[PDB]
Amino acid sequence: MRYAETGYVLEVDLTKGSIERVATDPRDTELYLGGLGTNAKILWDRVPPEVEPFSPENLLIFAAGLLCGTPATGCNRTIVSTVSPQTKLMAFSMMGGFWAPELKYAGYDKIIFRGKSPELVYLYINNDKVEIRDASHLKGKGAIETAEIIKKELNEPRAQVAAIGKAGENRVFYASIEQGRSSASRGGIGAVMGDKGLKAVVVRGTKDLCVAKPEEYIGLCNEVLDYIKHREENPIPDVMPILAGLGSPQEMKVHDEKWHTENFNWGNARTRRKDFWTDEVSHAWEKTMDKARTRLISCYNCPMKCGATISMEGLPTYMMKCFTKLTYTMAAYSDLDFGLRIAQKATEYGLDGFSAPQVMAFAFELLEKGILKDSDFPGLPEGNEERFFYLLDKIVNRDGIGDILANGTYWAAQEIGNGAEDYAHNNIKKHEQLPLKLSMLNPIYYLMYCTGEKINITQIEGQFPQAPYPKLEQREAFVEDWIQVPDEKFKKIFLEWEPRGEKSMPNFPTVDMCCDIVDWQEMMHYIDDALGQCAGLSSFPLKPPYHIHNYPKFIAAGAGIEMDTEKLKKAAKRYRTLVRAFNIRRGMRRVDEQPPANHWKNRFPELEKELLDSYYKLKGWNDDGIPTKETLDDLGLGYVGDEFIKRGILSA
Amino acid sequence: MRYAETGYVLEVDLTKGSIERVATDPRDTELYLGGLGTNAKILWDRVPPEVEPFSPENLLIFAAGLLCGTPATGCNRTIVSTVSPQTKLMAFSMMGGFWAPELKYAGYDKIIFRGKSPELVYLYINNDKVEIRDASHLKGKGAIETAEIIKKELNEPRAQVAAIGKAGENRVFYASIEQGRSSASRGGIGAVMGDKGLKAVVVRGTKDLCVAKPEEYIGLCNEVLDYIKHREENPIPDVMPILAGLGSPQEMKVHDEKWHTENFNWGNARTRRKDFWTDEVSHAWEKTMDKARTRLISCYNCPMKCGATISMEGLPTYMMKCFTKLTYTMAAYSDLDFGLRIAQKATEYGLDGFSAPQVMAFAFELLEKGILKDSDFPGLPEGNEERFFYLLDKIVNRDGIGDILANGTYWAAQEIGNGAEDYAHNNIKKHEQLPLKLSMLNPIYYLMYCTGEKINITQIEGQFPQAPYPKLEQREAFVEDWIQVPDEKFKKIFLEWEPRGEKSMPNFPTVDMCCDIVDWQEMMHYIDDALGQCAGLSSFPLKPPYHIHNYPKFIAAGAGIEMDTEKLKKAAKRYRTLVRAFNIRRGMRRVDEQPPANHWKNRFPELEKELLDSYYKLKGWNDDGIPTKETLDDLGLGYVGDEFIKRGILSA
Amino acid sequence: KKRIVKTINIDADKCNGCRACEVICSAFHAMPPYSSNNPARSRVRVVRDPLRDIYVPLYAGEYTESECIGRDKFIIDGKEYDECGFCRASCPSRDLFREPDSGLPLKCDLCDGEPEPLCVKWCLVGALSVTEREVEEPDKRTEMEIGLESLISRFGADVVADTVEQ
Amino acid sequence: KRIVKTINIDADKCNGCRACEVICSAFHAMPPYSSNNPARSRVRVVRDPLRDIYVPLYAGEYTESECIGRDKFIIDGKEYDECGFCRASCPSRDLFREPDSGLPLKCDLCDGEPEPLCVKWCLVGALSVTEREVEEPDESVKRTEMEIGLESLISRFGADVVADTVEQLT
Ligand SMILES: Nc1nc2c(c(=O)[nH]1)N[C@H]1C(S)=C(SSC3=C(S)[C@@H](COP(=O)(O)O)O[C@H]4Nc5nc(N)[nH]c(=O)c5N[C@@H]34)[C@@H](COP(=O)(O)O)O[C@H]1N2
Ligand SMILES: Nc1nc2c(c(=O)[nH]1)N[C@H]1C(S)=C(S)[C@@H](COP(=O)(O)O)O[C@H]1N2
Ligand SMILES: Nc1nc2c(c(=O)[nH]1)N[C@H]1C(S)=C(S)[C@@H](COP(=O)(O)O)O[C@H]1N2
Ligand code: SF4
Ligand code: SF4
Ligand code: SF4
Ligand code: SF4
Ligand code: SF4
Ligand code: SF4
Ligand code: SF4
Ligand code: SF4
Ligand SMILES: [Mg+2]
Ligand SMILES: [Mg+2]
Ligand SMILES: [W+6]
Ligand SMILES: [W+6]
Ligand SMILES: [Zn+2]
Ligand SMILES: [Zn+2]
Repeated sequence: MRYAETGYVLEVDLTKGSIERVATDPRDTELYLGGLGTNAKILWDRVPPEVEPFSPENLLIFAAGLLCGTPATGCNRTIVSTVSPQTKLMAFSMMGGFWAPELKYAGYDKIIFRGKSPELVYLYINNDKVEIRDASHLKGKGAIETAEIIKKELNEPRAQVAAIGKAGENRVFYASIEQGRSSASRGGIGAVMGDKGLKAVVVRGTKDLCVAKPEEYIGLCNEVLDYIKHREENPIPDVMPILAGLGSPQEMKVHDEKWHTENFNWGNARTRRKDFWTDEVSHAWEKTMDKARTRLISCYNCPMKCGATISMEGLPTYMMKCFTKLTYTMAAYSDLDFGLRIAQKATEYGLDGFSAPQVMAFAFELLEKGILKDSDFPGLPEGNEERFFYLLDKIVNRDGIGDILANGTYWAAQEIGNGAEDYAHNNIKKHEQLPLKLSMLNPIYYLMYCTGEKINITQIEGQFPQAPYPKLEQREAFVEDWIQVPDEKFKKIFLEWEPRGEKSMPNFPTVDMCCDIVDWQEMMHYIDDALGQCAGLSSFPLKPPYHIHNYPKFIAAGAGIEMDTEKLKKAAKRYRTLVRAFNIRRGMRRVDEQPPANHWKNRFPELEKELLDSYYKLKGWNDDGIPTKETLDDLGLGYVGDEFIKRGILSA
Repeated sequence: MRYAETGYVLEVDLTKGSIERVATDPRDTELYLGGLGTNAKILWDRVPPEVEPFSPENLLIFAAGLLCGTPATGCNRTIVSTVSPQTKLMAFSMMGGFWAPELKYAGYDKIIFRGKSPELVYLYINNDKVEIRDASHLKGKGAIETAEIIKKELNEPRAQVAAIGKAGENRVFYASIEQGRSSASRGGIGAVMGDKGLKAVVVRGTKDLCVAKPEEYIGLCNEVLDYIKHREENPIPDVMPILAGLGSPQEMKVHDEKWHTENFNWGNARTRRKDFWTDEVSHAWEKTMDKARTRLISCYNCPMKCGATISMEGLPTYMMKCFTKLTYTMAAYSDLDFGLRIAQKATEYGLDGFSAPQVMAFAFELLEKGILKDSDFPGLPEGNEERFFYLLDKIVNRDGIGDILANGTYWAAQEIGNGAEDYAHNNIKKHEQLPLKLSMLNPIYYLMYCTGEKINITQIEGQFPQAPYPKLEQREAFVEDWIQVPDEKFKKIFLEWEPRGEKSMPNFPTVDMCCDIVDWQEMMHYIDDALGQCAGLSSFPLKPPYHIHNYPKFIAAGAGIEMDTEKLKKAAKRYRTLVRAFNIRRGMRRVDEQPPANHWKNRFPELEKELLDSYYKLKGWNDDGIPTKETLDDLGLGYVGDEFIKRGILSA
Repeated sequence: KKRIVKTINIDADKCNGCRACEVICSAFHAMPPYSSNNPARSRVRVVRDPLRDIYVPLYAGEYTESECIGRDKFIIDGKEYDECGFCRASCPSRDLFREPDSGLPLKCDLCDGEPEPLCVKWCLVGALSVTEREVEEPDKRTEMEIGLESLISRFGADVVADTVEQ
Repeated sequence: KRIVKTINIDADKCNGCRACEVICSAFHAMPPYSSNNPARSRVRVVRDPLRDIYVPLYAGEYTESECIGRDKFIIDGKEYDECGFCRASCPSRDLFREPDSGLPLKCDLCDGEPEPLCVKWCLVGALSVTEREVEEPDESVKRTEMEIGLESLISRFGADVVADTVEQLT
């Protein structure tokens, strides 16, 4: 008997219209857990480097985490994997809400899509019943609009729907996949979906989902719920509110936007406004938000209610969470009202809220400098806010200049020329970064920007404090009950760490300390993305209810396989280097692992070199960022090593 | 078998605590129909002229109309009868809502209270189960507040409650009786109720109520509902909105308050503000009303929804209808916001909204002139609005000057002296009138003010148009389908009637025409108050669905007694003169039948004399306003005539 | 293959609480027709609290022989409704939809045989209407066996057996 | 003087997470917690985020027949579903019926347990249960869950067909 996982996947060939259920190999679960882990295995030996993102041989995988569909609080994430049309590397993207559990209740762990459909279609899953439906009447509809129409047609009010908007249909490189209050946002997975002629994936499930050790599993859940209560009564002392509690960044709730609006960079990740947050601005935004926020709502089986339904006057309701609230506003140097209105359009279109506003702010910088002319923008309105609405429509339609801008800042600059490449100053591996330009080099964040396979900084940080406490008493109090740490040495590091003086950044924590910290933080994320656990209750916040010590208990009692702290650490390492191996085979080298040139104002070449050098060694990779034969064999990735030698990626 | 009526009454002696059900005499139903009619019979031969209002021998009667509890649309009025503490004459008071039908479903036509309870009590009726309950815990509670508390104690959510507030308990001469959206308001019936120690009357009914001719009765009801529809699609042409439709004066709905605020007299029925209704005022009141009006709601079995629930910020919800909306505002020279706020207090206290604001405005005129000093108002606030709240509390507590003012303008002036009598300029028979002071003498309204036993002008007018049409075409169109008229001569009168010229007031309509018009209007009201029919669908609006031609059909099919147009006209006359007879025996003469001196600016003594002279003759009374022996014998009121001769009221 | 269902659409926001529906339904459902009326015999009953802004026409539903182990009490959009506020049941816990004298259940039959629902006909503000649609008629004996095995796992193979003998 | 229990549902506080559906169905698995399935939960949330509707609904009493007419409410600007407030275990829909058999579900306030689990797991505190005493006699025909279940099957498939199947299973 299989437990926690269903043991089955759906293989769908959109070219032939064939649908097949296939049993999975339980050994793969022991090696790569599930979710992102088992996705990586599938992509590795079925998507060779000669495969292009927009070719039929590219795969689009929808995966439910191993423990999705179990009573585990907040365990509900879908993991979408493919090859990115923007970065040309692997792209995994996480989506919360209610979709992944429904898939489990339907009886499947994954859906793997290959080939292309000549006509716009959608997939309809209802337990054992699976079929491909025509979706031509849905052409151009928004992603939310599409879900409602479909559920009426099928007469399935409790069906879960993941859809693309027009942007996906037109293969915009930063097109997303939307589901109610959830989004697979980054990497262009929406573009691959549209390229395959897939408008939506509809699922209804009503089967039972079993766990191996019933009494022990529910006990661990109660333990988590109790910790969540305690944590909400005891937030992290002396720290700004948005860092003090559990969940995704609680941007939809209260807090004064002083740090955010005065540290983030406005426009094309350009301007820093030191004294922006005035009393007039604070009340104006507070008033806009009180009027627009309808309700704080949760993902499946979670009490944290990070998301919020947003209702602007004369517009359809949509759902927003986290930093999407700020990005459109800041990119356009405008107010919160404008941001909430344009993000509504962008959500229905299905656009990544990180890349899209930077692309538009990028375009207007070129128009300002003269690299782009007014000839390129026919019918350009005069008002600033109106211009963003104008450009947004050009992009999702790939109309004129929109066709170039739809490729993202990197490829757009490369096509535009005339020194437009200088203005694409916020990319790593051709992927737009969070609009943050700090002053002093952060050794911990330097490593994360460089090596993170998600290529997004907010999805690799978490477990270690971003900043040190001034007083020692504050540090002593914090580490006292810091049970989540793998080793007692992490406490001692944070005790020594100081904001100013000899024990401050970039020289402290030491190179070796920084390598251990980044390794821990990254590990927790990869475990979450395999198990389907929301990072809001695990890898992202300080002192989470899920950690390296109780996680193996969940896996063992849930899935019914042997698991301990050490075996879990190794498992996490196994598919994390497998993902690394996939990107290596697609041409990634040490050269691509650099942050933007202007990312810090204080750089230290010799220190940065030693950081990356030491990190590679800790990871078990060589000096070019490639996993060595030795460490591959040790992880059970011998077949990886052989192919590297055969491809001349490693010397025999 | 009895039909439409239940045939039983409850006799309650509050001094002894005795409760008795008594069968009624079917002959009384044939002579006086029911409601007010049969009340008059009871008061006549059980309350001799030597009985004082606050003596145990005074009766407080609660009556349901003859056709209450039948499917007849809008037939739901309670008629409360007693001897007024203010006027010392008979006082009948009407109350809509849901209370009268419940009494019928409980199995009773009337409740007659005699004696006084030494302790505060309330009466609880539940079908055949009747009992007197202690109400000491309810002392001082508002009339609405009281109902809710009681219904929780008894666990009867569907019980109907009629209660007094603190004002009733303190025997304020204009204290009312309240029930949800309904009020027995005028005459001081609330004072008698409190004087008897009766805090509330609670009733629950679940018995069947029968009609004599089923198929024919429901046919008449359908006929009424069809006419109501037609009427709402065809309002009275070219007439201001509040006169164009069915129902009580639709003050809670739309309409511009231009006529009302510029014709009514502000303050102590004093000031006329010719150009008050400006654009600024219109929007200010519209805004206040849109915010405060929660819902338009109906009395039992009626679609007209005249009432409205009112919710001011920080105040309990209450229900308002008709002119109460204007009286507090106008008396205090304030805005609609203030009016709605103070009327909330006044409804819970249980005060008549006609008298109370005039009494307060009266008091402040005396303070202005110097007749009253500041010594009389200890702790008098400086703000105008605050002063009214201050005085209101003094009155309902009978505290200091409040004890005098609680007696009404007439008795208060008489006690104050120093020429305060000059400022009680709006009384008829010691009863405050509607605050309206017109310019030219209206012969039709002159008669009504003088002789109406309700002593309230808005409860005797209705069936004949208040004003003539300018163009003849408008009159020809109106009379075309005026089926409600008893005679075709009423059409011909309205055709001749003109706003200016030889055929205008006061000389036209002629004395004889005015007598026939007032007689018709008054008759329809007395029929309504016997049958329990709301005047909103009968005597009050132009072209009502109930009229002199179909009413006998209802009575015959409902009650199962012989009835035609002529016998109905005579029945109405019979107890209307009986009520007249009661007031005669209590000392009323022709001298008391005069309007206020300043009621019109253009008076005509010789014309007014001939009017009253001709009206008395038409009524069958002598020149002193007393029903003659001959007309009494003809009406079957021979026992009345004999007593008049024996008492020396008539010559043998 | 296809059967019709009829939906009563209640616009509680339009209701004025006049309780006329209650009047006409009792009057019609009376014997002989219209010979009397009695809101307690009405198959439509208005939940009416004017102070709470609550006006909710309730129709007579099915007959139940026992109360619920737990009664339910909603708070919706600020309004605090009554315990069992929206239940249509002829249930032993209350008198709604039960004869005021005997206590027999009452059911709405949509005035079977009349050209129009009388509750609807007398609601002149139009808060009540009836609409129809064709659905898929019920279609299945493996369902029976699955349920009997469920009962066996919960209460015992020998308990279900000696209960069937009844 | 008996005891009646009320379930207090503050649907203004509901966030639509369906934790209540998870824990109820988990606990009622055989053996307890051996699986979960929102479709067999005895509490079922009506949820439509676009229309801001979040109503938790508790299974009630079994009815073998449908009503002659079904009801649909517009209240305070919201258009709720046909039978959208009905607690009945009814042959007209799948709510409060086992998805594989059709057997009646019924809430018993987690009888025998310390506290109702839905209430325990609703961390935002939208749900609660309180009790009070009443003078009114309890006139319920108290029928066992096995007996309601068996009779619902006998009503659907016939006494003889059910009796025979039971023989070939025991
Ligand atoms: N196991 C796990 N769980 C979670 C996360 C993880 O990394 N690993 N991430 C968190 C965070 S921090 C959020 S909030 S919003 C947001 C993000 S995140 C990125 C998108 O990255 P992606 O990998 O695709 O999830 O950028 C923004 N772009 C965006 N675009 C659209 N069209 N709509 C949006 O809402 C955003 N939001 C931004 C949540 C997000 O949950 P979703 O249900 O929306 O996927 O996931 C946490 N859990
Ligand atoms: N039978 C009868 N109905 C009547 C009246 C009346 O005097 N007699 N007064 C009318 C007026 S002017 C008003 S404002 C309402 C007041 O209703 P209420 O007594 O329930 O407050 O009743 C209306 N219906
Ligand atoms: N407290 C209070 N007083 C009130 C009213 C009211 O609704 N509440 N209605 C006014 C109007 S518009 C009329 S016609 C009469 C009705 O008088 P009645 O209830 O004594 O028959 O009372 C007046 N005084
Ligand atoms: S903590 Fe927030 S983001 Fe995470 S699953 Fe719960 S509601 Fe979703
Ligand atoms: S017409 Fe108006 S006052 Fe008269 S019964 Fe109907 S709603 Fe009530
Ligand atoms: S007749 Fe209409 S408005 Fe009146 S209570 Fe019934 S449904 Fe509501
Ligand atoms: S009235 Fe309805 S909800 Fe209330 S206990 Fe009875 S059947 Fe259950
Ligand atoms: S539809 Fe017919 S049976 Fe049902 S409540 Fe209305 S009048 Fe009565
Ligand atoms: S646990 Fe509470 S908040 Fe979540 S759906 Fe259930 S009732 Fe609502
Ligand atoms: S689900 Fe309930 S309300 Fe609807 S038909 Fe069945 S018993 Fe009636
Ligand atoms: S009280 Fe128990 S049986 Fe009832 S719905 Fe809640 S968890 Fe289920
Ligand atoms: Mg996401
Ligand atoms: Mg009145
Ligand atoms: W985020
Ligand atoms: W009035
Ligand atoms: Zn912020
Ligand atoms: Zn007006």
